[PDB]
Amino acid sequence: MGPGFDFAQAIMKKNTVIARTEKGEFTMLGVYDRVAVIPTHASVGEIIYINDVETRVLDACALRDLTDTNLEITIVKLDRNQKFRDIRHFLPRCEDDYNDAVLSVHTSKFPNMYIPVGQVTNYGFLNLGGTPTHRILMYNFPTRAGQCGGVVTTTGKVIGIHVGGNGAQGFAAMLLHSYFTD
Repeated sequence: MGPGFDFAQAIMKKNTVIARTEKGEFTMLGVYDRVAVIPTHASVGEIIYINDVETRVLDACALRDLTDTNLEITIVKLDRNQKFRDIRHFLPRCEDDYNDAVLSVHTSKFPNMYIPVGQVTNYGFLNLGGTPTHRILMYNFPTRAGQCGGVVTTTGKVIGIHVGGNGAQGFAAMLLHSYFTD
């Protein structure tokens, strides 16, 4: 409908796949080469389905901060025959608050879904499903099951992936440029 949705759509059309684990179907963001991200509660194993195709997982790392606190991001390298467009230059370098964000989802259940969530707070600490979690972003939208892995963007930045909600607020794990240096 406007330039927020334009940037979101550009990311969805080239940099997302549908990931299936034993814990469900997730929006999965591809970042560069064969490297993608997914919420850690997806419980990625040795094999994952990518757009309904059996795919070997070459590496999977559940990120934690330097205090050994959960960040709820898993970085996955996929045994895929094709690279993602490199979008690392759209990742923020530091923790921040944002205006006018969009949450975008693409699954078998919710295809081509875009939600204007508005203002995004650097919330920080969250007890997420019982697990102490850091670097959480919060938005005041009543997000539902089927949205986990959803991509949070502003115009020009890919800032996080959706990891949970409490019925009234939604929560994303930050994406930082420093997670994807090599």
